[PDB]
Amino acid sequence: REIVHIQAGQCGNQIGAKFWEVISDEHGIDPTGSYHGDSDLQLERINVYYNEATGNKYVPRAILVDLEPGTMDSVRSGPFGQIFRPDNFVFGQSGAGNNWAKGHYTEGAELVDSVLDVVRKESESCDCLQGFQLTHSLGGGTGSGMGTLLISKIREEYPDRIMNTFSVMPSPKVSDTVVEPYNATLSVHQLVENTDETYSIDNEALYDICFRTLKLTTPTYGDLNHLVSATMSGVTTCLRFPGQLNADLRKLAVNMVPFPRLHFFMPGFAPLTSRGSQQYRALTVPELTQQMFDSKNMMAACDPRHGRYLTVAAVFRGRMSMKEVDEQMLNVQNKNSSYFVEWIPNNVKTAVCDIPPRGLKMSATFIGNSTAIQELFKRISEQFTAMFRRKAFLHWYTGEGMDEMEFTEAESNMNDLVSEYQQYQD
Amino acid sequence: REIVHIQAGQCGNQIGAKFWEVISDEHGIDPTGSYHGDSDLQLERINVYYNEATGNKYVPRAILVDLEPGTMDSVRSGPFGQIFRPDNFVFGQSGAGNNWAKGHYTEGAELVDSVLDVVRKESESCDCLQGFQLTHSLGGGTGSGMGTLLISKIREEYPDRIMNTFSVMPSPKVSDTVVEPYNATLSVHQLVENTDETYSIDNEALYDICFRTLKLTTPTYGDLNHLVSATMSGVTTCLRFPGQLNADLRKLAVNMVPFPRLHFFMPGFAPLTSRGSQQYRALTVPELTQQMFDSKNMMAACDPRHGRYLTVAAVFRGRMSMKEVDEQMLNVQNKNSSYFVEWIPNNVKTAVCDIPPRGLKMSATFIGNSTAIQELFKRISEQFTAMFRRKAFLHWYTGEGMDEMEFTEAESNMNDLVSEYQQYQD
Amino acid sequence: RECISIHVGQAGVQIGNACWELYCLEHGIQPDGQMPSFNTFFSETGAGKHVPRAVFVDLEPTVIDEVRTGTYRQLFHPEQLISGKEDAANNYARGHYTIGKEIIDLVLDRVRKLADQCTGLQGFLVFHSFGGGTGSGFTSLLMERLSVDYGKKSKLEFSIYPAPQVSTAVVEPYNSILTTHTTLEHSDCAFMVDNEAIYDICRRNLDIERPTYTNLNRLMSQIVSSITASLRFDGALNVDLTEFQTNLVPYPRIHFPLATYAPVISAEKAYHEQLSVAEITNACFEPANQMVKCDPRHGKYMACCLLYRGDVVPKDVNAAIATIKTKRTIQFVDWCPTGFKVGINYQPPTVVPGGDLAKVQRAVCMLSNTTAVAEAWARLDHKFDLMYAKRAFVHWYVGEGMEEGEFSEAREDMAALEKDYEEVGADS
Amino acid sequence: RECISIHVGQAGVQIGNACWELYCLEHGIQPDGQMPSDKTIGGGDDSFNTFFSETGAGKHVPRAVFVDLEPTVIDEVRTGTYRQLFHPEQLISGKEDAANNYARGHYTIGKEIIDLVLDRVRKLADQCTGLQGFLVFHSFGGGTGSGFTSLLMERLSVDYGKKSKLEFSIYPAPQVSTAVVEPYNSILTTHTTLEHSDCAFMVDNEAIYDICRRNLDIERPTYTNLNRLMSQIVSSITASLRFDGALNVDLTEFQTNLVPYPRIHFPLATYAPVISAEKAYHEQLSVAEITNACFEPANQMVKCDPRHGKYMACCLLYRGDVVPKDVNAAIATIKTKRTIQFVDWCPTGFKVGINYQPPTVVPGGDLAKVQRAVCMLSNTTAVAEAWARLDHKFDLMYAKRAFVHWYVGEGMEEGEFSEAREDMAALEKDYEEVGADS
Amino acid sequence: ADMEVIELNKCTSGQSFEVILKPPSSLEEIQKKLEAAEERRKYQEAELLKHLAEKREHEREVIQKAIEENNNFIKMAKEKLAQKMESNKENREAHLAAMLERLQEKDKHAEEVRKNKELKE
Ligand SMILES: Nc1nc2c(ncn2[C@@H]2O[C@H](COP(=O)(O)OP(=O)(O)OP(=O)(O)O)[C@@H](O)[C@H]2O)c(=O)[nH]1
Ligand SMILES: Nc1nc2c(ncn2[C@@H]2O[C@H](COP(=O)(O)OP(=O)(O)OP(=O)(O)O)[C@@H](O)[C@H]2O)c(=O)[nH]1
Ligand SMILES: COc1cc2c(c(OC)c1OC)-c1ccc(OC)c(=O)cc1[C@@H](NC(=O)CS)CC2
Ligand SMILES: COc1cc2c(c(OC)c1OC)-c1ccc(OC)c(=O)cc1[C@@H](NC(=O)CS)CC2
Ligand SMILES: Nc1nc2c(ncn2[C@@H]2O[C@H](COP(=O)(O)OP(=O)(O)O)[C@@H](O)[C@H]2O)c(=O)[nH]1
Ligand SMILES: Nc1nc2c(ncn2[C@@H]2O[C@H](COP(=O)(O)OP(=O)(O)O)[C@@H](O)[C@H]2O)c(=O)[nH]1
Repeated sequence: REIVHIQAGQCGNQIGAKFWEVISDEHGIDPTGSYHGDSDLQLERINVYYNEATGNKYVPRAILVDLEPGTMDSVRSGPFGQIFRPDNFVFGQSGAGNNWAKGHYTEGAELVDSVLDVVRKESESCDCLQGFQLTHSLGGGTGSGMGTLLISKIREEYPDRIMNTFSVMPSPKVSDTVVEPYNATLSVHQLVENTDETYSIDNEALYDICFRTLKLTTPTYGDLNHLVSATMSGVTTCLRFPGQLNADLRKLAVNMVPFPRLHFFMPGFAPLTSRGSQQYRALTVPELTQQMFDSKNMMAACDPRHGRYLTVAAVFRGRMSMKEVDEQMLNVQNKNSSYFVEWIPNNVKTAVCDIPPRGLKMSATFIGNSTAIQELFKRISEQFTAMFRRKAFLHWYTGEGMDEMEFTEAESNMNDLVSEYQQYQD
Repeated sequence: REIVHIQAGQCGNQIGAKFWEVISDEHGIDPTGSYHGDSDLQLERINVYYNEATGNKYVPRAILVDLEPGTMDSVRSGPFGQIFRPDNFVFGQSGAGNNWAKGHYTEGAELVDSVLDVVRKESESCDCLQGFQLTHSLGGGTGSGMGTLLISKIREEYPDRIMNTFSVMPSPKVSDTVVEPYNATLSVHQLVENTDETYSIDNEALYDICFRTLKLTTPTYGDLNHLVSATMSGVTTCLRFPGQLNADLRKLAVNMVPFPRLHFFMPGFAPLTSRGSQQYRALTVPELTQQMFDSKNMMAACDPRHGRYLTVAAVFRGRMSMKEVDEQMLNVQNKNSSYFVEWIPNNVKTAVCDIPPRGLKMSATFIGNSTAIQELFKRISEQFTAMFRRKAFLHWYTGEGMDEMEFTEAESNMNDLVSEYQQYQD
Repeated sequence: RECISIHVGQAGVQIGNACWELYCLEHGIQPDGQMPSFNTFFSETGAGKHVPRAVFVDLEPTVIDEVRTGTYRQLFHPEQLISGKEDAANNYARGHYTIGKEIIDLVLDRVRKLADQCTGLQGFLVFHSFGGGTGSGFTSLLMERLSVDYGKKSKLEFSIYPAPQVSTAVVEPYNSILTTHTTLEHSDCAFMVDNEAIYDICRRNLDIERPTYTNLNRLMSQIVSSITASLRFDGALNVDLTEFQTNLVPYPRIHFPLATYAPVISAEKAYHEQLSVAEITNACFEPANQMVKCDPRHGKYMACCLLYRGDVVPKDVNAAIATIKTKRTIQFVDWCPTGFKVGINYQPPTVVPGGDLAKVQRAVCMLSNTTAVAEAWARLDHKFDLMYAKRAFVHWYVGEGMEEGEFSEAREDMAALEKDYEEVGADS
Repeated sequence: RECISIHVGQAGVQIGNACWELYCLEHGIQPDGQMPSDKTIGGGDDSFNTFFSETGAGKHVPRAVFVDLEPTVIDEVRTGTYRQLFHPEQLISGKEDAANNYARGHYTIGKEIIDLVLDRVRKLADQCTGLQGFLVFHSFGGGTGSGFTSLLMERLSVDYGKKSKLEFSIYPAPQVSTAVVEPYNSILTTHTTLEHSDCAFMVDNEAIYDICRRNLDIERPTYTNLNRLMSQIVSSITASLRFDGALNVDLTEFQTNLVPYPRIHFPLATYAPVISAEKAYHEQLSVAEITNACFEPANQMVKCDPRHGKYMACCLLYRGDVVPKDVNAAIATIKTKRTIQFVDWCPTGFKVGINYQPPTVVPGGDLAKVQRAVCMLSNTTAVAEAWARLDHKFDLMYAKRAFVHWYVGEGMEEGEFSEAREDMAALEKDYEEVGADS
Repeated sequence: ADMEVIELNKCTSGQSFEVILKPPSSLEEIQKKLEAAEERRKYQEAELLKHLAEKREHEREVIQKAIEENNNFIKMAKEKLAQKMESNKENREAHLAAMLERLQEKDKHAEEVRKNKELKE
């Protein structure tokens, strides 16, 4: 199998720029240039993230969508800007909106096709499909809105093939914007219906990580962003790499998710941050693990604690011994045996991969299907419900062509999930 | 009269390979070659075991059956392998089975004819018939099963002509095989219905002879086997030889068997085993007889003791005087007069023949229709009944095409014989 | 006038062959034939051969083949030798019903074919084994039928009553009892010859550790010579067969005379002899020198009758019988005078040259009929009984076609004979 | 007469490939093909042909199918030497993966390749006059190992009525990488499998893994590490029907011998002297002891113990320099200082089979050269332990429908799940039932 | 004794005479009994040819009712296969082309209520 990428929105489109350029660094690609890295592995399963074209050169299987030029020429005029095949660039002209409606109805279904139809090519092009992965902000528009739409249109053009989203659930500290909950709760609805897995990367953590544990005074959009980029890195490693067994993304779904409702894994990462502060290396394995099962070492604001894990998976990074890893993990379901679902047996599985990421001799990444994650929901739902209260900033969606009650039948869908998530401490 | 031979089964077919090549040695035949032996007798009644063909040469009246090649090229590539007429070789290709069902129904009535129809030639060929004699294992298949079948098809093509079997009733020490009783009890049924004589050679003695009394550490299949070979040699002598009176096998049935139910003579033999100190040749006649009427010296496990004799017959071997033999036997029905049926007058008859066997200047052989023999039966019957108990390994015959109850109406036939055999201590 | 010898059964035949030889050795017939009142047994052939009036009949080859082998091979028409493929396998069942029926019409032919040339045949001398296959089975069936195709002409059976040791076989009692029931109305007179007693004699005087088959025969043939003979060389006491039952049997029932040949003694001792004309007589009156294993000193006598041979003029016999009386257990039953019909024959009692018995200057014979032959009738009947008391071997017959009620009712006839015997016996 | 090896599933295949190699190293086939030993192939009349059919004039080719619903695994074989050993046809690979569920293999993505497999299968036993059956290797749990296997089996029992079937199943232990959903998969297949199978060699990974830590002394037990171990068990289990001798022959009647009651009875094995080069020079090991240490809970095959469960058919398989006089008065002694355990009515077994043939191990292996080796195929009511150790895992996942829908989606019914576990219910009760009596 | 013995016959080679010592003081028209022999034989054996003509065609039956007991195994659960593996196409094209028939009503509701901008200022 092999996977293609949809990258959509101001956020979705840095989130992935930064993504690409740390995965491209792992297998080792110049701007387009071939491969340069004296360690041979890399190209094994570079099939997954790279369709290879003219000359020894490389090109990612990625497609880029925005409903205003700007944030595209951010990528071209930028890091690994010369890498993407120009007709994998779908810029919207128009006005982004930054209100879901615009991106899921009006300025959205304006572009939709051009996207949908290059995905068609790249996909129906690659030898045999796996699914799709998309990245975006779950708040604001184009990407929260245009995106949710794409998947709701990919599904149907591609139903047997399954689904992945890195969705940045937004917060109040770090980007204000009157509206977010509205967009979020609209998309939360969207997601739950038709993906099989979605990573819940929250900014309230992402920011709060960068503060109380990582000096960073006034945490940037970049220096921050970074976290996620490295997080996606691990979360893909085992589809991206070895022969230490494969990763049908499916295998990963129908193992992670017990219950159809795409239960969004909260992720976490091992080592973090530093330009001006990283010199540790002495990041041990004990010291690594009980740091990966930490509260504010997770990408979702949400301490396991207030919810058991349904199923968890960890992926480890570097020349280090499982002699020690096997035994260290098997201690975490002991010193913490209580907060793990009783009823799903070997619901902790781990894997070890011997090639470090950018810097960092040792690293681990965490995948967390836990009930507790409704904490993120019970939050946005009440940020919302407290606005949908006095039927608030809604005249903005009123008029763009929606019905009064779609807000309810999506509040009362989230507010649902809430309490089957709550329902599952039995 | 003249008798033809059916040899059937891995057992039946060594048993007889070993037989042939000790009788062929007595009348003296090369591989095919004529006769070379400066004592003239031999050819008298070589009619009986030899149909003579092209040139001065000889060929046995034998027919060989097996449901798998193997154990035939054992005979051809072996001892007197070049002796048998190739179309007296009926090999079954197929799979032996080693489960009666296979040999008496499926893989059996597959061959049957080819056999049946060569016997037809060889028989309806020889000048006037006597009966047939067949050799086989009474447990395992093809032979226990194919064989019992043959006789159940000989009878009918040959009803007036009567019946002889060397049937090795099997044991648990020496060949394991969780099934044997099943096959045995199946065949015990078979035999009892339609032969007029059968020799009950039991391995449990044959092995226990070779141990207890005959050094042999871990007794071979060969070195063992041998016993039976020499036992058949005697048991035939008086049909095979002199003019000291004839032997219509009939004239041997209607004298040995009072009661239609083919009462299986347990046999015994005089000297045994090895080149050493029975090969010292002071085997005297007293010392010979009271060793032939021994417990430890019979071919069936079964001490007369626990059963009187119905009728018994002994055949003696070598230049020795009946001055002594007549008088030595007529002592055994004295310092043993008690354990001999009251009611059948001269129920001990003996014959003397002056040509020794392989080696051995003096030898005797024993034919024993004794009630005691039910000890062999009361044995296999309960080895059986304790399996047919929890309807055991029987799904093996279940499915090959038998009825649940055929196992009973043959248990309840043996378990019958048991107690007319018991019934005959009145 | 003339006499046929039917031999049936292995024994019958071997006694025949080895007695018919003592016939030749007496009238001087070279095997070939020519011997350069004696035709009583033989009919003269073409111009040279002398040929017996004989039939030999068995249901195997073997026995008869060795007659067609050993010199004498020259003595018979191959026709008088009837052999019959499948054996009687040791039971009256077989002989009389199954494999007998098959050959009986062929025999019965050449039988006729023989008494046909013969103007005034006076009867048959049938030799057979008491027990055992065709000797009992066929014999009976033979007998049944002769008593039909030849009403008058009497019949003399010479039966070899089987003793335990000299190879019997289990089933025998059945066979003897069987035949001898179904035989006895068709027979006129019957010379039972118990083997034991012949065998015994052989160990006794002949001094053979081993008593050989043909050893026994040379003995018996002599008895058989002396019993016949009176009708062979001619000269009374019984010149004809109907003179046998005149003198020996008083009551229909076939009465079985016992014989007692005189001086058996072994060359080695051929030069001790000329034996007391008295003694030969007087040792012939001896339990120990008998024919059937009984004793006539615990059973009454009902017809004595000596047969003498050789140089003996009556004036001896006579006051030598008086003395065979006074120092003896006489025993004459109530009403049978005090017999002794005697017959000397002058004829040197010639014995066989490769024999064991020696040349003799006179010999006795004694054909006495006594209620003690009845001992041998239950010595057998016991063997029978307790075998039959468990059906022992029964079915080997019932299969070949017999009835149960044959067996039952045949033994229910010896029951009478045994009672018949002892009954007529000793009186008040 | 002749024997086909069907390999299905990642495990199935990797056991195959690294077992079929121990096949070659014993009969002497250097990848290439030709075994410049005697003849065959100019007239295949040798006793070694049990598994192979001789090609053209040189190469020796197995009677094999390797079938997986991914590439990867089989591409392995088409890559590493041995690449030269097979017809490329015997290696069936099938694009989209079985994604870890019986649903997949047996219904959706299985249906697609089954008809193509089933072809080259025939195409193999078609040249072969008197095929006598199949050896199916597969993973107990997990995708195509459970799913397709079942479908395969269902169908074979159709196109070949008679010809019996032996499954070698790798029953999955917790640590040696399972996956959550496994229980479901193994309970699924093993219900729908069991009436089409005749006899079944379950091989629990734990116990193999265990042995590798234990005597082989590997901190890490490698994937191909476990296989070399098992391939040896597999060699010894076969073999009796492979090369020959008066010594001993087939499992055609070692079944006859092993399983008494229709239900597929799952024999447990116990390979003899595993010891690591580093110690290849301590050996010549007690003809008594190899036996006596093979009669050991700690040296097993399945994670149970036959000392808290009755025995219903023992059967030693010996190899190398061993004449009976040993085994014999060395069984009597494996009978007096031991928990015997023979159930009411199965005599007191041990049909045994020596094979003379040097028990050749792998040269780049860890096991060392051996003078003689045991095997023990005993069927016991204690194999029933592993039947609920799994069934428990099942139950309480199913007691909340856990992962159900991932199948129901791919097309299954609920009442399959329900009624399949309602059959192990019977087997578990069947088992312990026939067991120990009065 | 005082015996007398009146003398009876004289031949060229013989003589006889009593010596008395003390006073005295079929038909077969019936060999029907012989055909009968065989009337019983060829019965009692032409009835072990027909108690065994039986032992026979059950053999050529038993192995025929396993060919009957196994034909009829391809019969059942060797096709239960095909119409259970159909009760798959049935069960899926329902759950699939019905996951298509709802992910297709965010088409009508998203198009005929987006042509709501028919409102506009
Ligand atoms: N006196 C004497 N008796 C014999 C002789 N041969 C056999 N017998 C006896 O007769 C009985 C056996 O009779 P056979 O004449 O052998 O029986 P058969 O069936 O008529 O003859 P076969 O056709 O050979 O079976 C036994 O009791 C023997 O003791 C012999 O040569 N002389
Ligand atoms: N003994 C052994 N077990 C293995 C091996 N590889 C995987 N397994 C086990 O087999 C089970 C997995 O079955 P798989 O065949 O890999 O899954 P599958 O879908 O059938 O085949 P895939 O498409 O490759 O997944 C698990 O219990 C693993 O522990 C191996 O090489 N040896
Ligand atoms: C990157 O590719 C991955 C792919 C998979 C898994 C996974 O999590 C570690 C991955 O890493 C993110 C995976 C998942 C989950 C399980 O339950 C927690 C499981 O048992 C098993 C797995 C994976 N492992 C195995 O099948 C051997 S454990 C199968 C699919
Ligand atoms: C195969 O050749 C033999 C055939 C027979 C006999 C026999 O002795 C056992 C044989 O030797 C092996 C035989 C047997 C048994 C008797 O009953 C014990 C009998 O009276 C009589 C005999 C045999 N002999 C005689 O009847 C003369 S005693 C005839 C049948
Ligand atoms: N953490 C993460 N969030 C971002 C980033 N850029 C924008 N966002 C968040 O995404 C939300 C707005 O989405 P955006 O992509 O700007 O709007 P769109 O182009 O209309 O999709 C806000 O909650 C922002 O905090 C980014 O670089 N990283
Ligand atoms: N002693 C004797 N018995 C044997 C021999 N071979 C096998 N048996 C016995 O017969 C039984 C096995 O039957 P067998 O003849 O080998 O199977 P078949 O080929 O189907 O007839 C076991 O009880 C063995 O003890 C042998 O040749 N001699």
